[PDB]
Amino acid sequence: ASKVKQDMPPVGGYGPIDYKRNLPRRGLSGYSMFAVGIGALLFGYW
Amino acid sequence: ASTSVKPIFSRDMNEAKRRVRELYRAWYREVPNTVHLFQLDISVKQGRDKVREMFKKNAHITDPRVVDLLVIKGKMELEETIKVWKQRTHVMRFFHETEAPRPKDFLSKFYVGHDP
Amino acid sequence: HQDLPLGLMDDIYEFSKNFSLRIDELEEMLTNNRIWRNRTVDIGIVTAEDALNYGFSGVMLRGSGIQWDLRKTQPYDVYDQVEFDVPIGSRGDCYDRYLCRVEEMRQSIRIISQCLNKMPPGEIKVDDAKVSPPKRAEMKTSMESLIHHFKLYT
Amino acid sequence: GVRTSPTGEKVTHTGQVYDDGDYRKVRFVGRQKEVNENFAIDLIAEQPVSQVGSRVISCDGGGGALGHPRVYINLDKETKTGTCGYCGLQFRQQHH
Amino acid sequence: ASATRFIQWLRNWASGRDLQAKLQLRYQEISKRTQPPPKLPVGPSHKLSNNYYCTRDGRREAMPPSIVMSSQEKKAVSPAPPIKRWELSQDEPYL
Amino acid sequence: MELLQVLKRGLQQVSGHGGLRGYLRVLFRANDVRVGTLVGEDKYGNKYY
Amino acid sequence: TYKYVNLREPSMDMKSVTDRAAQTLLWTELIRGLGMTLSYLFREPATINYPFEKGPLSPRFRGEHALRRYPSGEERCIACKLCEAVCPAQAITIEAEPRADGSRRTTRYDIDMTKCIYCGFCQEACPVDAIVEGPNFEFSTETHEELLYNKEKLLNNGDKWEAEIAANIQADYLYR
Amino acid sequence: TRPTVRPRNDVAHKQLSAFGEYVAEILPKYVQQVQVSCFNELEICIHPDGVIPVLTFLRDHSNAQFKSLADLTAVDIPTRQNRFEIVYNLLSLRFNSRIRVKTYTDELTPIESSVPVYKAANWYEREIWDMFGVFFANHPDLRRILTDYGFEGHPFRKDFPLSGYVELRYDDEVKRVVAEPVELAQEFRKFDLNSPWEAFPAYRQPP
Amino acid sequence: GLLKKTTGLVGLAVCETPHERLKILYTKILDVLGHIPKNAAYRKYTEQITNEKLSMVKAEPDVKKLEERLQGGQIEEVILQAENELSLARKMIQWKPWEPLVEEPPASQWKWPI
Ligand SMILES: CCCCCCCCCCCCCCCCCC(=O)OC[C@H](COP(=O)(O)OCCN)OC(=O)CCCCCCCCCCCCCCCCC
Ligand code: SF4
Ligand code: SF4
Ligand SMILES: [Zn+2]
Repeated sequence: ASKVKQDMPPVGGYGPIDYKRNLPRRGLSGYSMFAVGIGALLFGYW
Repeated sequence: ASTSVKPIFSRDMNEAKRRVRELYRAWYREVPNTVHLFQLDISVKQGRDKVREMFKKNAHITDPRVVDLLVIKGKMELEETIKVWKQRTHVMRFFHETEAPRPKDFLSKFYVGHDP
Repeated sequence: HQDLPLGLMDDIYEFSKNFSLRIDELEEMLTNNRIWRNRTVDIGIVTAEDALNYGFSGVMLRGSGIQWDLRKTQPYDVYDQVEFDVPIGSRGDCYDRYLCRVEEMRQSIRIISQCLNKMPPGEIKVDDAKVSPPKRAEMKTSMESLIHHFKLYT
Repeated sequence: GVRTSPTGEKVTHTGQVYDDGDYRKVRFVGRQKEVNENFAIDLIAEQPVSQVGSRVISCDGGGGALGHPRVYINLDKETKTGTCGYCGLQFRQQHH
Repeated sequence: ASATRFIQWLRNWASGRDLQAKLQLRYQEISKRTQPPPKLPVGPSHKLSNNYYCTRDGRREAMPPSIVMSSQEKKAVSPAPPIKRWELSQDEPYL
Repeated sequence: MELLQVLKRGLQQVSGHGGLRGYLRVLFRANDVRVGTLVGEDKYGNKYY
Repeated sequence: TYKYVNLREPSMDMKSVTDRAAQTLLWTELIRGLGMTLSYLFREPATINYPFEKGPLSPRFRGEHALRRYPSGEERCIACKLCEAVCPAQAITIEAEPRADGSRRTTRYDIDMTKCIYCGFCQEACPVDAIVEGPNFEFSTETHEELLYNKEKLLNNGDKWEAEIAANIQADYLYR
Repeated sequence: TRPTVRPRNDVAHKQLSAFGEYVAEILPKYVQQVQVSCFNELEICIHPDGVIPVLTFLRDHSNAQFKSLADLTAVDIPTRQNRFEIVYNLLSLRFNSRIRVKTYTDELTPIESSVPVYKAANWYEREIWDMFGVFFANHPDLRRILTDYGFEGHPFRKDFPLSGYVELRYDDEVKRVVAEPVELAQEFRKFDLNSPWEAFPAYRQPP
Repeated sequence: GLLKKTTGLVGLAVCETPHERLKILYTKILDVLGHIPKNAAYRKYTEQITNEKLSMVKAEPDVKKLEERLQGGQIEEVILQAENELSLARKMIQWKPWEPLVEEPPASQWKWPI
């Protein structure tokens, strides 16, 4: 006796699948970005 | 009631002929501009005779509704030439320059094939 | 026409597992790029009333705030057994419509993840041999199945 | 098998060959005429006649679902053999 | 998958994500190109009894359109009940 | 250290094709100098890896 | 259910407003885009080395039509004309007559490979697995006339690709 | 339930029959026939003079609100006095329903343009003109849309041949693309497929 | 009772006085329907559904709860539909679709299959 065999998902189902937007956060704040930029100018002028 | 029908533009042949003539004047005055914009190899006289031939074919119509349609198609065919939506190939299709003459007499048709 | 070959659903799962990352990389190039926004924001604005009267459908409606999607309002097949969200725009311009299609790609990955897990067993065409052709094995042994194969294909 | 015409052009298994004065032969100048060398009428004539011990035998062409529709052949006449209408194989009843 | 550790670090930092976990090239997680033979099932109409075709003939149960009006106190009606309002998703209401 | 191993594999492709002459032959015919496991050869001379 | 894609209210505190001023003046999100292209510069490209490498296919692939034989050498086709009836492009032309031995066999079997839409209906209709679409997809020609196959060209293809055609049909006939 | 037979929805069949009567009571001047199919679709058949009244009522009435024109097309039946059957397919987002409105005309009788009611009808009516030759009165811009410039005839008419009357070609002598009568290297083959046995007795016609 | 910042539909502006605007329009519709014959079905039906929508407005001072009662989406959508009915009523007077059928179709105009 041979059982039926056709394409089926594995017992318990497949693992979870990510679908949501995941644009991460990087970099410093505006205050610190401006502080580093002005600091570079002051050293350059000196 | 059977012969009572809705008109398209003209209620009788007398008004229809007015539209036919206005259309003919439009085509007559456009040939020189057409023969120039498309750089055709025909002359203006040849162009204006083709318009005459096309109008002559439908000279036996006595239905005002039919005449209205022929004018509607003529005005459509005219708007394509003025605005250069056609191309030199489309304009020259009225002349059949690449089709060999086909005989009109019985004997010649007999020699070549079976068509009447 | 045919049933899925063995092993295809596993390969669909491996593809779907990584696709959401591909969309994110696409959004790192377009969504916040100021040059992209300038080309698509407040360009081609459609009012919710002009869209209906001009015959629009799909994201041309959903971009202008009209809440309409045939998959949810007039469902067909088994679209009423899956969960997804319909993106909706607010300004009805090119940028909002670009966000609706990017977000609809994510909701498709959500539907696909449910089709792979809720795929039932059975046959793959209606078991009425006056519409769908019989199996080739039974078309070569049974007289009715040969008659119905002959007539359906001629 | 393939036999050549008096003009040197091969004859196909359907019997096709251009006559000597047929202008259509010019298509083969500097080229060739595609002819399949395995004549099916000769190949099936080499197959031995299968001896069976029943009035009626069945043929499916071999391979089961990979053959042809299954047909039953009557072997009551000893003057000739039973031939399958699909694959051309022949069957004969053993001395009865 | 053959990228050195340094280049793996450089690519991950540049994109801001962990690319090595979701490579867009397939190596060994794919199905074998040779598979065991299947044995597909059969439909509900594969029976030896109680299976007459007149009891499952869909095409023969179609009927011509019913005529409600033809030229040859009543409460107003609409084609269907008004469509119910949609609900914001608790999954992610705002993108 | 891993930089060193990359160069070692780059050199072992030269030896894996039969020296410089074989290495250059597959660089101009195939535009690729990878080394694989021979799977077999057909009667016309093609080699499969 | 539905969700809004572009209905956010940006904050108006000083830190948030300064964050967008740094983004406007220092081009932060543009340089974030340069980094993504930099990452792809160090990823292995997906290009394959054709013609020495080939793109993967499956046993169901539909390529060059062909005519098969039985293991005895007899042709499988019996001129039933089901394929000619089902071909949506009318790319098949057939003529048949009794053979010298009385068999039902074709005397013409042409496929116009420029009318053909490579759809596979011819091989679904065939009751004897005679006309199949093989796995060959590299058969481009230099003239239009070489793509008008006749029975001799189709039988040559079958003899030429039988080793691969039979193995594919072995791998898929359980799904048909 | 029967696994192979499409299920019936008697609720939607009763609601669409009520609304069909509702429409015919409000426009007796135009409605000639209302029918509901066995798969729950509603057809309102009207005199061609009511194209604007009937459509305007269905778009603007508070219980109809058919604000979207799904499609507009024509069907050619050579055996009728009025060959052409004009079909309007409409949609209602408020009540989530569809409705079909049909009228008729012939080669010479015009029909009123629907652009005032539906701006979507602008291109559909050009397509009906181009392919069937039905003139729409008061159309802002009526002309061929799909066929080639200078094309003669209306190709979707049942009597227009499948392969047309002319075919194009490049002629080296005149250095342009020419039009010539059509000759086919292989004639289209005509199959007589209909079986001589009745398929559906439910649709049998009186003899 | 807070006013809404947006209707969500492009080109549809928020209305600060939904109750006042609807009473005017519904009253205007009922006054236009008075010029239509008494027996015409368009008048009988439109009055039936206009009054019950006008009674819902005059018995529900909350906008959010009013929308649930009317079942017409945003209150601005219900105002837009009132303006469409008013325009429709003004056009039915000129068309007079309550008259008998203009003409019968030919004998087999709606027969299918032929
Ligand atoms: C709201 C605030 C807006 C910003 C206000 C201005 C910010 C402060 C000034 C910085 C901006 C101007 C740029 C000046 C560049 C000077 C570079 C530097 O900082 O180097 C300091 C340097 C140290 O001394 P040094 O000479 O190097 O010692 C070795 C001697 N053997 O010494 C020097 O470099 C020389 C000294 C230069 C002094 C010039 C600035 C004086 C301006 C008056 C000070 C008050 C600031 C202005 C207030 C009004 C603003 C509206
Ligand atoms: S693949 Fe389709 S179109 Fe091509 S010959 Fe076969 S049946 Fe005809
Ligand atoms: S369907 Fe098969 S057997 Fe029939 S004519 Fe075509 S190739 Fe021959
Ligand atoms: Zn056999």
